[PDB]
Amino acid sequence: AGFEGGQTPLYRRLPKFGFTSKMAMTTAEVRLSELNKVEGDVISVATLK
Amino acid sequence: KVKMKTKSGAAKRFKRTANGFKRKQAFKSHILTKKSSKRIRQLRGLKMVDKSDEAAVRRMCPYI
Amino acid sequence: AHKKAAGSSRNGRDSNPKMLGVKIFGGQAIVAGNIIVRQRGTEFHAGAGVGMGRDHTLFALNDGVVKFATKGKFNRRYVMVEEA
RNA sequence: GGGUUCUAACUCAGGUAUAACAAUACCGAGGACAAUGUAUGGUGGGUAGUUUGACUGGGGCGGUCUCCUCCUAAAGAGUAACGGAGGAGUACGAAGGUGCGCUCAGAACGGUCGGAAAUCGUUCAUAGAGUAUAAAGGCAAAAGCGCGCUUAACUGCGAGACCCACAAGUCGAGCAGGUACGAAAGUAGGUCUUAGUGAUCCGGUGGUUCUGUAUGGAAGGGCCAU
RNA sequence: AAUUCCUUGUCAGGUAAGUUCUGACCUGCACGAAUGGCAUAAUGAUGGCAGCGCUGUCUCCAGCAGAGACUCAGUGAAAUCGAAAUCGCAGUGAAGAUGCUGUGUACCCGCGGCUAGACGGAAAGACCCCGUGAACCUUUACUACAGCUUUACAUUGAAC
RNA sequence: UUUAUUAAAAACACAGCACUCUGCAAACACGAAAGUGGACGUAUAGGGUGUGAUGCCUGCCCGGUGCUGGAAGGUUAAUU
RNA sequence: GGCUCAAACUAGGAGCCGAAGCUGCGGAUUUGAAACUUGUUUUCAAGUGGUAGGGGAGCGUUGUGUAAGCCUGUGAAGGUGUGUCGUAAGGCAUGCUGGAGGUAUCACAAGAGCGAAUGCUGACGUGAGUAACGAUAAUGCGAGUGAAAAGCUCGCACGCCGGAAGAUCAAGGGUUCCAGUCCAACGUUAAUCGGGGCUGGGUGAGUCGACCCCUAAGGCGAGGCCGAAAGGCGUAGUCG
RNA sequence: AACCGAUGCAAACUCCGAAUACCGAUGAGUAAUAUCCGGGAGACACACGGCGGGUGCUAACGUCCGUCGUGGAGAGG
RNA sequence: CCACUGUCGUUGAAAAGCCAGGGGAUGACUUGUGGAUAGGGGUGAAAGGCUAAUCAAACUCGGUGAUAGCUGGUUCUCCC
RNA sequence: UCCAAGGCUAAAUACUCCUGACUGACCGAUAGUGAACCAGUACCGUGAGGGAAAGGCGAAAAGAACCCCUGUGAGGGGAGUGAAAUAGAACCUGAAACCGUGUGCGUACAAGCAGUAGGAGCCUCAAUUUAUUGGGGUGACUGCGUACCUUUUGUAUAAUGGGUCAGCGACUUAUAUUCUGUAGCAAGGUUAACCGUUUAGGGGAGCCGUAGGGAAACCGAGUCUUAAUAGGGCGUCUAG
RNA sequence: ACAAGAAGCGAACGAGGGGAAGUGAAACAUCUCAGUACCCUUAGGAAAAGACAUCAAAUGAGAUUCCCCAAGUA
Repeated sequence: AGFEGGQTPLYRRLPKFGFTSKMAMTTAEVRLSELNKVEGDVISVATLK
Repeated sequence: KVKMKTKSGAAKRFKRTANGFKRKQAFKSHILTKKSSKRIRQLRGLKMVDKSDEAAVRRMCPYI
Repeated sequence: AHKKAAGSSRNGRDSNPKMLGVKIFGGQAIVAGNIIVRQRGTEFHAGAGVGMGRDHTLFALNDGVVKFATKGKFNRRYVMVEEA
């Protein structure tokens, strides 16, 4: 994986870009169709857990 | 346990999209005075990894 | 190497192909922006409905049918896009 | 800020005792040197680890390696040879834009120096010239040659195509903003076109609210430009 | 010339005839003075050339003796080996044929010889090339290190 | 003397010659150091290098690279 | 081979031969097509050379459950023939041999299939009854014993060594030394013989040697010095 | 030297200029088509016979291209 | 004690010998016994010689199933 | 948030020279330990070290008294034992290579991968009213026909490999991931370690799916770029 | 000059002192191999570690060790 026989591989002719965010890994997106698994009427972060 | 290793340098240049991967374009780091302003403008931004090349990207980045 | 008359004559280089020529021939349907002729100089001239690029490239300004004709007092080769 | 001296650290592979080697004591000789530890510059095939390309009518030697133009190339494209010929690794704030205006090379005739040819006048004269730069293809609406004003050698883009394994490369009407020239319709996103070029990584610089490891910053990073 | 390519240089000697030898010439491709120059008695299982003696080295081989070879009795290997009912020629053909074509010849099987072929046996060619192979060696290749050396600090102090 | 087992030689050694180093805890060598050799020696000695009895001798070049000596100037580490 | 009004050449004409081509007949198979509809059936159409390679369907072998089953001394596995069946891998049956195990069916798991790797181990071929039988110092004959004598014992003769091929040791070996007995293997042949097998015997020291006392080179080395550790060196000594 | 008139030649000459080939349109019939997406490859030493050439000597079972057929991987006559 | 020449031998009597000759043979001699130097090390009158029939880096074990874009081989059957 | 320069501290964790109990879709004598056997042996090496081969009579030795040939030998034939003695100690079974003996046919005038398609004759069995078929063996004569593997553009190739036989010998295993098939559930699916009186049951931590855009903040069927609500990029309108 | 210990051997596992190269990077030096092989010291049925001069940033938790995730993520 990552070898073309000698020409600089595609993952090295192109530049690295962007940075990883720590916030993105602790922010979860919740769908309206998943709410049937909640017990009760309150929808909070602790209740989604 | 023993897991497949991501190509950690190929993950810094390819990002998962819905139906494929995206990437930056080359020829934009240095010597930019001689390039027409169309090149500076259309070499700027995202493209999609080619259909030809995205089997390699799938083998290099198995987890994205 | 008796008669010793041989010897190096270094002329073994050439340039890459340029893929010039007619891209869309007469009577064909064409859409605006389609390149008709890639050329050096004006071997063909831009008639009605055909634009001309800085490369001397002839392209369709509007949809229709591409047509070739020799017109004018210079007997020039013209390419036109007839609205058909 | 340098030298002289001293002895007390330290040294003795010096003498006298200690059976012997060593150590110790004293005497003697040096002495803040020498020597050693850390750091540092030099030297260092003494030794180690390695590298030292490919194409190629075998290899070596020589030549070549990227780009452009012509032919080979078989009237679409493409097409090889250590096949035949040449160029490029630039230039220009005008040699770009626009508006306006103009037409060349030569030959002959006449005319001071002055001729074969300088400058002037006349008649023929679709380019036998020019086009910054090789060649090919173009060029009168001149793309050739002058003048005035200028900065479109813009910014965000771009329907649609050519070419293409990819990465790249090429052309592009139209739209928005801000202009330049023109009385205006308009033209202008560099130059008649095709060579004048080099990915990523890394590092620098001009900007930017994007991030900012408890929090506010900052460092660092990201994005845009170079 | 242990050096000289051209080259068997040229001239002299030696031989009937001498690319070698000896003497000389100097036109030293490309000698030369302690990686010593030129000689040198003696020494050398040293190199070259020339003689006497002597000879089966040879003309040109002959005879003879012993040990094998050959026969019998006893013991009993070897390498090799796809399988063989294993001929010549001229062709053909992965380009030099026992095996294919055409043709010629040839009754079956031993023994003693022989080595022209079986591209005969033996050793995955050592020559040549290739492999981003190896080793060892060299250096003003690169990068290190040992060793040697420089200075600062420490062991390390006092006075003028 | 030598390539035990295809090379015995013109190769190596050799007495002799020269240069150079070394003042003694010598230079130099083994070693990680202690400890050794050099040497229970001491510059007529010891080491390294070249040459190689003897006879006649051994010319010129210090530009390069070494080696030895010198420090006016330039540059120059750690450190501060 | 042979061929001359051809069996040559040119121009025509008519027959015929000639392939795994085409057709005829029988059978299999891939894909698609109308339906009792999963091969439930009858057909039809177009196909079915094949390396690298891709796809599909199966055979056999060892083991597990099925199986405290079923088969088997009225003969298991294996071996060796024969017949028969299937497109094949292969199945079934059975004669003989054998003498104690085997395994239907369906799943499941593999040390699951060999002709090649100058493959590995064992066995056995060819060469071939061929080369050779190990210094050219040499043997002949008469008796004896014996199953058998060129080779053993005895005898006469002959030849060889004799600064050894004779004697004494050290080293090394270890019973090979002597006798009786045997001859399978070993001895490059035979063997009654032997350094072979088997069974007994044999080596007697104050003076020969070792041990012992002493030390050389060189080791080890209370303490001692040095070194990450291991260890290196070294004095007195102690070995040698 | 030119200029006129006859007369030849040229890959890098063209006042000209096919056949084919290529790019389109329309239309029948025939055909186990074309295209796109994904799983698995193998191959990237080719050879000869034609045709058009370069190179060589219009030499080579030579070499390098284009194009077709066969072999490769194909028996049979 | 050596090893200069030749024949033989080359599946040898012998993994270096025999035979006929050859060299040194009081010396830088030959030899017995014991000891020392150990692998990038030793030793070398120097041939890269020798260091247990092994030498341009011994042998044994281990890392180790080193790696090998190379060569060889790769085992039942049928259908497309 | 916690107080270094004082010292301790069980369990859950790692392992097997071993002792016991038990187990195996582990091997079965070329396997399994190198070693089923007098094996770390023989043997090789100065040494460190390397390192084999080699199992089976029979239920019970009942292991063959005695006789005969031979050398009081080997070996055998009788007798006897035994169910079996081509189970007789080299002993269960006894394959192949390889070597003999017997019978039938062919073969000494004919040129080659040794076969194949025909085919006369002969020999031998079973039927049959008696040479007529059928089965088996042989193969005079005719046609065609240059092994196999590997590697190659291309091999009978005089290119590689194999003397033969027998036995062994090469795509595995663990985990991750992707696609396909199949099964269960299905906008949901599924637990892992663990506990467990252990293939159950529990354990929801976690993972995948259900939303994307953007470097990111952020927004979200949208989002990014932009001055732009324009244009364009990437998404949207289920099955996991 | 008197008593008590130690010595040496023997599987693996632990702790500690030293520490490669083949290999991979399709070369190779940073890097990898790997703190592995090996050498050396030494213990116990285990060893080590262990009670916060530790995390966390939530509504806070509360020594060490080991397993599944987090995650092939940062």
